[PDB]
Amino acid sequence: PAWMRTLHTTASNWLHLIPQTLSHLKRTVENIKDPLFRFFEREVKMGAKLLQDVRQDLADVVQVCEGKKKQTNYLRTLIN
Amino acid sequence: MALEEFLKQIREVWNTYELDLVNYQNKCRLIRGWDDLFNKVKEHINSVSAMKLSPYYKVFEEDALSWEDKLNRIMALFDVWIDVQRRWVYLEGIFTGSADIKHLLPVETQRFQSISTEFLALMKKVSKSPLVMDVLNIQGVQRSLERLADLLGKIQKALGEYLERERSSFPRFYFVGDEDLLEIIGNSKNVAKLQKHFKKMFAGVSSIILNEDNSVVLGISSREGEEVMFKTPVSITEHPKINEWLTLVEKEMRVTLAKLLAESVTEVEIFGKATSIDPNTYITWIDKYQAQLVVLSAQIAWSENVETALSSMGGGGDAAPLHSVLSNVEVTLNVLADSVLMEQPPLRRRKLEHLITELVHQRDVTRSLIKSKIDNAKSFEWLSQMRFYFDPKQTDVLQQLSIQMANAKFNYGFEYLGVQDKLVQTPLTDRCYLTMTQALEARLGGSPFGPAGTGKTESVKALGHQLGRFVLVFNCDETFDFQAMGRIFVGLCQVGAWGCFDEFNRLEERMLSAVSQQVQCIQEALREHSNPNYDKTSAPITCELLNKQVKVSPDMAIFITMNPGYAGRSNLPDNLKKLFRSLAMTKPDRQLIAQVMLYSQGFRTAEVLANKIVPFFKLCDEQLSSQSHYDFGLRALKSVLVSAGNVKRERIQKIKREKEERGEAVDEGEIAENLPEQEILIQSVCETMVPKLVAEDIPLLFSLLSDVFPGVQYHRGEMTALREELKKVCQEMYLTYGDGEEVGGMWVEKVLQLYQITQINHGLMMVGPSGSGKSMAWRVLLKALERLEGVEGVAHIIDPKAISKDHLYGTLDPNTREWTDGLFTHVLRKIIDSVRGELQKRQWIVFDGDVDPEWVENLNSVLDDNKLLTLPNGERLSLPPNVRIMFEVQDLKYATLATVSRCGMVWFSEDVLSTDMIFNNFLARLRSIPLDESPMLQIQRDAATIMQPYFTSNGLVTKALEHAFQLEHIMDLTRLRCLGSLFSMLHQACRNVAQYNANHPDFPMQIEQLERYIQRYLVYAILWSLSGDSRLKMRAELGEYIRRITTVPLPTAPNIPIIDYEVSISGEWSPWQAKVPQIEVETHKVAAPDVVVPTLDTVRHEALLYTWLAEHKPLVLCGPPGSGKTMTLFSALRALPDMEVVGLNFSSATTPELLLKTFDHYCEYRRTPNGVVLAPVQLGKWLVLFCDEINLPDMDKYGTQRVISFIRQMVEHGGFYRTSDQTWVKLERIQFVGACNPPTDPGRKPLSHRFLRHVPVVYVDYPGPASLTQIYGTFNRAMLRLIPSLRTYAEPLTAAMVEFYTMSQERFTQDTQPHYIYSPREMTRWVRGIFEALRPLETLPVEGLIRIWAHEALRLFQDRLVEDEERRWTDENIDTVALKHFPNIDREKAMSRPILYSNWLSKDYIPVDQEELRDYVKARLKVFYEEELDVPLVLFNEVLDHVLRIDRIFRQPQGHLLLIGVSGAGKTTLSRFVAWMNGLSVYQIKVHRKYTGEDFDEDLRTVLRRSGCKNEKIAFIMDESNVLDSGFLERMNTLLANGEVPGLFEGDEYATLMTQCKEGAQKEGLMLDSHEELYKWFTSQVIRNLHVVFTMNPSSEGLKDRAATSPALFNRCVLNWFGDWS
Amino acid sequence: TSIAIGSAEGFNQADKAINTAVKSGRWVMLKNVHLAPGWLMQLEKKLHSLQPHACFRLFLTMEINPKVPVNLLRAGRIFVFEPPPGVKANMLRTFSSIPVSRICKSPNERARLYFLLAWFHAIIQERLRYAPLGWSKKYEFGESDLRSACDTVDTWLDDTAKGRQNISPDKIPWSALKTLMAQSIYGGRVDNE
Ligand SMILES: Nc1ncnc2c1ncn2[C@@H]1O[C@H](COP(=O)(O)OP(=O)(O)OP(=O)(O)O)[C@@H](O)[C@H]1O
Ligand SMILES: Nc1ncnc2c1ncn2[C@@H]1O[C@H](COP(=O)(O)OP(=O)(O)O)[C@@H](O)[C@H]1O
Ligand SMILES: Nc1ncnc2c1ncn2[C@@H]1O[C@H](COP(=O)(O)OP(=O)(O)O)[C@@H](O)[C@H]1O
Ligand SMILES: Nc1ncnc2c1ncn2[C@@H]1O[C@H](COP(=O)(O)OP(=O)(O)O)[C@@H](O)[C@H]1O
Ligand SMILES: [Mg+2]
Ligand SMILES: [Mg+2]
Repeated sequence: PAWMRTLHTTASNWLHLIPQTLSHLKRTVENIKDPLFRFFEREVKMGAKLLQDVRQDLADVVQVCEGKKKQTNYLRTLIN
Repeated sequence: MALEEFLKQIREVWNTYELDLVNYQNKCRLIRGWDDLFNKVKEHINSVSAMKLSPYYKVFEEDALSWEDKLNRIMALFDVWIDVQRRWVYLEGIFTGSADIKHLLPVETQRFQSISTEFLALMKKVSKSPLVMDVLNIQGVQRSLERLADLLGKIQKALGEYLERERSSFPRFYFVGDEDLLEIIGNSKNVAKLQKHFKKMFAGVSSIILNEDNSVVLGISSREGEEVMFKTPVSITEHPKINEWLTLVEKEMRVTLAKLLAESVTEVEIFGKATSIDPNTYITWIDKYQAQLVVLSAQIAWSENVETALSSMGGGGDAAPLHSVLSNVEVTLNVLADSVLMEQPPLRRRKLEHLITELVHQRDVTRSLIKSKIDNAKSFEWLSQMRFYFDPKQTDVLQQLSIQMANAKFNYGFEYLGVQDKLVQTPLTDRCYLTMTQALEARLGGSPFGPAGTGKTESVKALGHQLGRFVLVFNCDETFDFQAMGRIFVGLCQVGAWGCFDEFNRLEERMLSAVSQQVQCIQEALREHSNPNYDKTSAPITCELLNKQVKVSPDMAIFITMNPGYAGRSNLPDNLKKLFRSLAMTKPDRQLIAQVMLYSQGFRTAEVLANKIVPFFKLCDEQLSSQSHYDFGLRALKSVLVSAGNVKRERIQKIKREKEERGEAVDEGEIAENLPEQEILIQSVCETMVPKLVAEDIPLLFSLLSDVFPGVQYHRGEMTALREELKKVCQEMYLTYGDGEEVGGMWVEKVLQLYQITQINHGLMMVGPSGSGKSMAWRVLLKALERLEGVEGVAHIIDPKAISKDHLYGTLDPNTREWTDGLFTHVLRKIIDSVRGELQKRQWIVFDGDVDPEWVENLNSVLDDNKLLTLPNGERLSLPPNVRIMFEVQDLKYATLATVSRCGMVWFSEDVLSTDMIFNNFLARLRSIPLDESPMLQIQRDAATIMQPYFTSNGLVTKALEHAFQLEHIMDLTRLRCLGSLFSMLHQACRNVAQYNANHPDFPMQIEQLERYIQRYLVYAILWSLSGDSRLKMRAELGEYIRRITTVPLPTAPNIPIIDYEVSISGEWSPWQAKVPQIEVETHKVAAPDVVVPTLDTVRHEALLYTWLAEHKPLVLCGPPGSGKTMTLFSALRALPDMEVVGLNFSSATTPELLLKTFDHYCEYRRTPNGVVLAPVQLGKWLVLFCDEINLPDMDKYGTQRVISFIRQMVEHGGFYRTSDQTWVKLERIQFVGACNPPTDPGRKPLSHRFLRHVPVVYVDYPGPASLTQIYGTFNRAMLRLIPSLRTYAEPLTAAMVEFYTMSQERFTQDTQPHYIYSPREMTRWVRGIFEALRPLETLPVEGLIRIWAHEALRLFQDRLVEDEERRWTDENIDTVALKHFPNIDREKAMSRPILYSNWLSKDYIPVDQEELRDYVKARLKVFYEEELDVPLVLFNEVLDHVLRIDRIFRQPQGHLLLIGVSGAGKTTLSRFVAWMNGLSVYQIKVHRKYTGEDFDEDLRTVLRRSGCKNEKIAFIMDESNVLDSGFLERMNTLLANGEVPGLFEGDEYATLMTQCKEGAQKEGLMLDSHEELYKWFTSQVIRNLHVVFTMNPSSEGLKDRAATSPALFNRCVLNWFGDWS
Repeated sequence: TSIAIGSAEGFNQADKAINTAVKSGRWVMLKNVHLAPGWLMQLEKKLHSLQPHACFRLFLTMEINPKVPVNLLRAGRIFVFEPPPGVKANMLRTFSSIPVSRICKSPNERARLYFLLAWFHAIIQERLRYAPLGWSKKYEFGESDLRSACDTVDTWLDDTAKGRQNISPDKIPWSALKTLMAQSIYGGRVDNE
């Protein structure tokens, strides 16, 4: 379909822009005492989690746009 | 032998026990001493059970059993008598003390005299013989008491008009419910029962003080014991009327406070204008006067001193006596601080803290005045402050004190407030005071707005308490309508009280506009009250409220509180907002609050502590992980500061005790100096904030504690006494206990954290994932506290979302304005009344369920410091100190900040409940609890030993479980669902061994045999419990991984997966294929609904369901529609004869009512000593509730399905509550089976994890092509036995049928159209259609067989198509499939495009020519016009096809039609024509503008009666326009699927229907007498005599909506897409 | 006769008031009628088949909500009430709303204070148009704030000036007006530092 092909290009192009890796900060006995590390560990943890979700969602979207996987209730809402 | 003596002791007690009778006004001898009577019965009942435990119970069993019957009767009789006697007491005082009621209400005054005369008769009989057993032996005494109770309720309910009039006499009665008001009026003579009601009518008066005659009121008392002695005592003898002397008491209360204030002002003038103050003199003054008076007098003295000083500086160049005012405040504050440092009586301590709070504010104000160089008393920097002026020369004592702020002047109301917790006067508080007082001067309301926990509600009360006003807090919701809010205004206006309405935007917008008229009308009365022209000697100011003239007191005020940032809240109309003055309170001055609170509590380093504790809360908010259950606001800071004072007091008491027991040297100064205030604050912080923290945040907070508070460590106390109690309780409850790092130490720590939170907060939340040990924690704690403190613990568990909000809190009748209690309201009110000693017990109300703002925001004032349950009828219920409100939840993603802030939080994690402890609990129960109710227990013990090596840390089960979470399941996988599935199956294995031993009494199973069976069974159980909700590939995956890890012998097949093997009782593996044979079905049973062709998947699922169903464990069948879920359960239920199954068809609109309607039909409610028990009417039968669309019910905006919560409550707790009497009902012999499609399907929602924990799920996928060949090749082989010439074509015919079904299923999917569902149901209909045509046919050439095969396929796969392209595909693909599997046949003869079949031109169903069919229909249509409907119709080819399709379904049992097409296409007319042709009677409902659901039920009853009792074939034609509500489709859905509506016939309608069914069955010649067989015959008749034709337009979104609203419309109805004319 | 829409009893009052007024010629005002779109369709039908008194008037106050029936909008004459377009329009509306006899009281300085009141009010609302820069959010600075401001000026001017014809500007309670306006009248709605 027209929108099915249109969403495929956008999802694939979007996957190119977004990065792929983001490693969590490492806990250390003296790192905890640093407030800067205390704040930054939350930043990467939120970033790495959200990065994994969005990319996986787009991945599923491209899979639907190629017909490899069936549409689900959440996937229908996300694609809509 | 000691059993006999205990029986003799109990016999002697009851033969000597007599009812303690005391005279009541020389009218009767009322029963006294209920508590001793009830306790003795309870003690003997528990003893009666103990003797049964011993094996010697048998010799005295009959006598013991006869005894327990008598005590139960005693308990039953006296559980009503106490209610009857109490009801009669206050009803007697109303019909006798008052004279106006006899003229006003004469009819039931005589009714009361009749029942009363019966009561005195009964009482005199009890008097003659006061023996308890003799009273029990009175004939019909139980029935008589219940009749007395029922009648007294009717008279009591019929006193509403009298109560409304009495409220006008004494205005404060408007804040007392009807139940308590009757008690107050009736018990006017005996004042001792009035003491518990004064708290509801006064701000700080909890009890009154009387002389020893109880005839003169000497004064009042508060809940803290503070007393005010009246200067003029009120004598009740002179004013016998209750409303008369209550007014005098209220009037005297104000006067005596004003006169005491004048005395205190004169006394405090000495402390003012004094350079040095003696602490002993100041302390004596403080103790002499009440708490609110000492603060007021200090306020007056400071105000006059500043006014005097500013007058001296009025010349400008004069000196500065303002410094003398500052020094006097500082000198007084130093004495105040010194007094707090030393120990003080609790009442004097609270007075000192209030005085400290006031003088800190005075010092700050005076310093500001000096810093501003103020020299004039008329400067606004002094006038903007709140100043207190006293005029002793004024004759009116109530007018001697004036409160002024800016231009606003107020008179002290002199309402006694007791000892209220004062607020720190922050700059935001001053801005609030300035703005609210300006609103009061403008005769306008106040609207402090902002986020939660900013001090808005307390600010209104604090200002009202400062003016001596009675402030009433109302927690408003959507039920606060025009009438309820208007009645609240009437009470406030007449009393002269402040009404603070918090969450006032929770009202409906239409209601908000409506109340603006009343607020505006009230303010105009207030505005005209303030004009000097008005004189109080004239007519008092009245306003128009609820069509009544209501007096308005000048002390009345209205304040509203809202959070305008909450999404989903009503927007106030502008004409309402202009009636109020709004102020933003967003950033409370926490630092000043913390500093003043710690300074008043006795901390020397308060300033350092405050500067450390306020940033720490900010640090925790921004450095800890963001969790929805985290709150670090002012309310959290308020709790820790209060607990810090409590801890410091406890520590000081501890050090003094240590000094006392170690020598004799005690000094307050030494202890205060050498006291670790840093550790006290840290301990308070951790005790409140640690339990809510997640595991990752615990080091995070303890690290932050090191930077802000270096050097101080938290060492939690070792609660040795409580831990021992916990260990004993856990041992008896089969729960694992550990200390610290042992298995279960984290869970024990969570329980201890829960205990600590109970002591600080009255509101608690256990938050954690499903199966985290939350419920087991508080159950064990409740028992342990019972065994330790000796206080009996009672737990009331409520599922708030399993019922409606009306049923949870109560409903106000819009017509009669009568209040009925809800579930939570009834429990709370019963505890408050404490008729059966509920206040001496620990009452816990656990809200186990989902939390959303709609229902829990009603508890805001309950969980605040107000501790009030406000109801829309003006009633306020106080939370007793022994009651805890608990919320056991799995998430808080929908709760708001208001709810989270008000509750203490304990966070539970899946880590807290280690898999090891679950294994230990299962094994401990197996070794202890026999499975019969022991040889079985012995088998269980040997079995438990065998599985012990596998139920270990990182054991086979653990490793398998870990690997299982990495696979994909049709439902979300949780640990406890899988393990509960595993444990139930292992119970079956033990029951299996018992069966073998019973079947082999000579040779029972050996240990080696048991070991082999258990080992193989365990692997078999692990696979099906951990991969039953997965497809075939992951079942293979789990089997492969288990083969990699296990040491148990496994089948040695090179490629067959382990899931294809069962475990024989022989202890050896046996393939499932040995139980699935190639059976040959009879000719007359071909593709019958109850005929199942065994396959590999069928036998595996059947044996699985038998294992789960037997254990009575609820289960869920998941899979695509038509996969065989319903077929498998009924086939598995066959092996369960004692189990009776009832089918319920869930829809989007399904509520727990459908569950309740089924219960009212198939079950009965039986009252027992234990309680109300709901059990099936059939005896020795287990009712199986089969719900077909469990995941279909609608989810609200907060992710909850009400019926799913209802079922979850019914399974987890074993019962539910009856909204009729808030009575707990316990289920018996009732099991539950669920069926559903995968949650990813449209319209389906994922089931809650808490529900799924109790229900194992097995995935039933579509049979494979190999399975389809076997299931339908057998049917064809039997079907084709009718004509032997076609028997050789059985194999190719099945192949063609299998192939076309696969292509149709692959080509058309739900993506294209919502109704494009293809399943083996179509393949079953395919075989039925061919068989039905072939039955009469004596012989048929192969060409005719293909024509029938092609025809049925066109009817099953093409009739539902929407686009012509799809239909063309079906036609062509059918041509190709038939030629692919049937070569060398006459293509044209067997596949002529007009494939038409009919039984109209002959007796048999044979192919019909188009032109002959057209002529015959023309002739029939001619008769149709002259007989039924004279509407000429033009006949075209599509019409001929349609009338043949309609004729096909009308000839089928339970055949229903869904005709989809454009309006006016002929659907209704054609259906009427075919129905007339087949003899069916057309029924259509006549919808008008007033047609409601009750009309539809009556219309339905007409169809059911005619088609079920009269054996009349009826075609029920219904159009989508006939549907006016979702109620229409809910009954239609049930009727289409089951053929009967559960709640359609009730009362006399059911009685009449059974009579007609008996008459109808007699006509048929059948002998049915009982009701259940009459209904079953009635159901069978309707299923065979009713044809429902649904007609709707081809809407795109409407079709998708209907696929969930009415699932039966797409599963039980044949869909025919007429569409538009081509 | 003014009735607030939203309750079952209110509809009964509205119907009774309209029936009485169309014969007697009184004025009926129904407020927040946008909260009952269904009843509005019934009311428009009742109005169409009616021959009221010559002096009868029916005023329906409502927000600009799409739920208002179209037929009612076509049946009636629509007047839009919104912030005045500019400072001059804002000040002209204020001077029209305040009665002349109130401004022209004994102190000759009252007229100037009312003008600074109109100018302050006009500047404040016109800044609301520029949502991020003029203020931080759409504060509801409206007629209620202006009326409360006018009452406050009247109260404190009469307090300081005891019926005198002229008061020197130094004795005007500037601090009282400024503080009450920044903390209570206009500052009450302000929740931003
Ligand atoms: N300390 C323990 N030792 C052993 N078994 C335990 C312990 N605590 C709980 N269990 C068992 O583990 C399971 C946990 O159920 P429980 O009701 O305690 O969990 P929950 O967190 O309240 O669940 P939900 O959120 O689903 O209501 C139960 O079978 C219970 O008997
Ligand atoms: N000025 C203050 N001094 C002392 N405590 C305060 C002050 N302001 C607020 N609090 C405390 O904050 C808590 C929450 O305030 P609350 O009345 O719930 O505000 P809201 O109306 O915004 O919910 C109260 O328990 C109160 O004791
Ligand atoms: N082994 C089998 N033997 C006989 N019929 C089967 C078998 N497997 C599937 N079927 C057919 O599949 C259909 C399943 O329909 P149903 O029980 O309503 O499934 P669900 O409950 O999943 O919707 C039945 O009509 C049945 O004839
Ligand atoms: N085959 C037909 N020939 C002539 N008139 C028809 C035909 N089908 C429907 N009609 C017209 O439709 C009217 C009846 O409406 P109906 O077709 O029953 O509505 P619906 O198709 O929505 O059920 C009749 O007045 C009749 O004139
Ligand atoms: Mg509040
Ligand atoms: Mg639980």
